[PDB]
Amino acid sequence: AECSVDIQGNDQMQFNTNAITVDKSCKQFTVNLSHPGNLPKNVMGHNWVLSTAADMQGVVTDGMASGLDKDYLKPDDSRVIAHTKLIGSGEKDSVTFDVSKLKEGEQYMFFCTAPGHSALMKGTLTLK
Amino acid sequence: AECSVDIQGNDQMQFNTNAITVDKSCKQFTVNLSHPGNLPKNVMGHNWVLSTAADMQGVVTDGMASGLDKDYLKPDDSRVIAHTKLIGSGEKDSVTFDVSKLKEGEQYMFFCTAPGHSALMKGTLTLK
Ligand SMILES: [Cu+2]
Ligand SMILES: [Cu+2]
Repeated sequence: AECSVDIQGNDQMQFNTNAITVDKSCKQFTVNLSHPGNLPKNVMGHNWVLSTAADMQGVVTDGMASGLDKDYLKPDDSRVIAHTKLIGSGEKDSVTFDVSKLKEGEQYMFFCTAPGHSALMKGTLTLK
Repeated sequence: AECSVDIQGNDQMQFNTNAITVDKSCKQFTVNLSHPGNLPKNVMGHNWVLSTAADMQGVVTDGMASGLDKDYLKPDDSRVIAHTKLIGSGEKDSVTFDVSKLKEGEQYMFFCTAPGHSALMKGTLTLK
């Protein structure tokens, strides 16, 4: 609906969509992170980070060397715009960020940071 | 088959099984690693590593820290009783090993070492 998305993350390492379209009719955009499945955090754990595709891998790498204890995300990451916290199945989590934080025509991509989940748990965030 | 498992590494981190048996009536065993799935090595690579349940941790670990140009295994890993290579989309590779390396009543474990894969990609080797 209006200024929020209902995004999923399953047991298959599948986000529900690779497409997030953020209208300019906004100042705040919310991400409704959900996880159907029956797998715990330490197994099929998901998250949601935002950043320039340029920096993506920076997040990923750093995220990786920071453990589950740091939500597979370096403490205070200047590349991380928005970001949720890791979540297991039947769990939930939201994040809000300022639409003004996203500069016109730049590469925006979303993705889980849990080791080797990056790959196919990715997306493009388009500022409409 | 006899001696013999063909295991399956698909795309959604699911090795076909969770248990492999190695009858005592063998000096040597042989494992068939297929790879159903359109996804490249670097993306969703698979292997087959064998060790006590005791070293697993150390092996998933050191492995991870070693890179796709080292099939996420640590050169000459003494903990590793036998391993295949890391296979891309549809690729194939086998391992053949001396069953006499195995001591009954020990907990043996098989698994992939690709970053956050052993989560789901692990199982049981039973010297029957
Ligand atoms: Cu994930
Ligand atoms: Cu694997």
